[PDB]
Amino acid sequence: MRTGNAX
Amino acid sequence: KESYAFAVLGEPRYAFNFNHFDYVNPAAPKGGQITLSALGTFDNFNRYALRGNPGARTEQLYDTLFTTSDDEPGSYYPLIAESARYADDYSWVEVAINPRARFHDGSPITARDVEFTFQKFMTEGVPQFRLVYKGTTVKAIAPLTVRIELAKPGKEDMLSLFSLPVFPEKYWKDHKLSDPLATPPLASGPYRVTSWKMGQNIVYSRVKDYWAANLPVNRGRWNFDTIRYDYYLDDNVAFEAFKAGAFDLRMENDAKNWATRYTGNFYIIKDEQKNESAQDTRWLAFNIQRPVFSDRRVREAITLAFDFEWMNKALFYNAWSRTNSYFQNTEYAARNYPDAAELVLLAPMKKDLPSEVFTQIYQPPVSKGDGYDRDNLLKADKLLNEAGWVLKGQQRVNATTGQPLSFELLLPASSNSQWVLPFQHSLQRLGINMDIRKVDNSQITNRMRSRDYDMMPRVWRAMPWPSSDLQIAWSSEYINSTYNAPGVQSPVIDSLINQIIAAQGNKEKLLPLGRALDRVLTWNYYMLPMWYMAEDRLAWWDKFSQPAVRPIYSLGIDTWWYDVNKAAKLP
Repeated sequence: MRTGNAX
Repeated sequence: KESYAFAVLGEPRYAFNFNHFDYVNPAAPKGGQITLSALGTFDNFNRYALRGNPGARTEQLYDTLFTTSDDEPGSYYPLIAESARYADDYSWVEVAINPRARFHDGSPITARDVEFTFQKFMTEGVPQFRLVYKGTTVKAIAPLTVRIELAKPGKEDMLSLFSLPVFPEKYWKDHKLSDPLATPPLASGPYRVTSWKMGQNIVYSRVKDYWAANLPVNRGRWNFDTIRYDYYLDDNVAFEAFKAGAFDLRMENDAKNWATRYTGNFYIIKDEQKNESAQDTRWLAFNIQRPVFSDRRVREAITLAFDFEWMNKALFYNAWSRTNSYFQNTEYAARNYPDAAELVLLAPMKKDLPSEVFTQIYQPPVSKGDGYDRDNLLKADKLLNEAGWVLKGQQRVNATTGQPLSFELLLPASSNSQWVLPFQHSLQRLGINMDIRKVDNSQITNRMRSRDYDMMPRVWRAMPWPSSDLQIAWSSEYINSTYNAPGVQSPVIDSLINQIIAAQGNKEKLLPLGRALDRVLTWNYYMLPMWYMAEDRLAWWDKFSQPAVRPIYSLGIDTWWYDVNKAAKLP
């Protein structure tokens, strides 16, 4: 969650 | 002060004499292909960009400093790093980089790459990263030593930096982290992208000279020579392709499929285990920033119109369990009455809490399963009237303005949505209009990230303990992280999560804090609980063998191998 947007 | 293994809570299981995991066959043979399905589409290879639909497995292109085991909630073992020195409070750590570590082009992975990578995320990464690590520094103090300093204690925040992908500066200096990549980046993991067709397939090939193939953490894993992903626009076409042999492995998420459609001797193996571990849960998110869902009574009434017992009996072969916790099936779930420690935490905020937080256990509505539950629908009518939405004709209308009560349910075309029309029908019998809008995978992703919906389904992924990740999904300043599904900005939530992020690594304190947070999140009806099951329903073509032990926190497919004797018996 800190390094990428939700999928 | 110096270790080779870490755990956020307690002691690492593999702290001594660590040659390989318990859940692998160290002698696993290399070779063969596994072909997997993915639903929807993809359009780029950068999992970390601000936009786009990243390809399958693109979150595993890079090795990290330490890597987590799969039979423990949060334990870290050497990968690119060999060891680390650290303060008692984990507020600084000096990580020793393995001098054999290499990117795919044969060039070394150095401390400078780790420093470059942290600054890349800070300045071009998703906006929550620089918020979480504000005040943190990452500095190469020697060719192969990197020093991490936090501005405040955060043992989990420290350890989670061990999971950062380590970027080659020689490639990434020429590409903004925020831009989609039309082409795979220079990477380092045991599998490399070797061919693809945009929106249709990605082929990964095993790197046969992978520098770390024999580290304890990798022994018995990464056995297939190639891993292929094929994309399918909906799950029903994917399921039929599985039974026709178009791909090798299926995780069955549909109760009706499992109950009635694994037919035809069938050669395909069917497997139902049971995981006693923390569970993913399905929800329907209320966008509480839009007027239609701003009143808690309206959210409660719409939840009452969702007849799960009927759906489970009439549609789903009583396979499912009702979602009822944000820490489902852990000791952090608030399934008993608050104890004294919880009341110390909650009573200061009594005037900003539903009173049921103190007097009742949270229970999603239960119906008789007959359909048309009188009690629940009468209560929904009573709540709707009090909130100012009253029946004129058949339609519910705002008492002062006359505007109809109406909202749009946003849905991925790719999912099985058998529950949707029964829900729409129940709402129509309350005078509530729910429009159904199904859109493609790129639309769903874009709109889910922007919260451009009234309601849509959201999966709350398993959370074995109250992690500091909670702030990204719930705290007010992280409202645009794309993980705050309801759009909530609450000082009650913020205060409890501020306490949780200040109790990192401390189980004794996180235990009543997690239950207290669970009460606040559930009793406010920010989302509508759907279902989960503590079973893994899997099927595969009989061409694989597996270690005797399956890991607790994943299916362990990366420990499987191609079995030439079993494959030989298939067409």
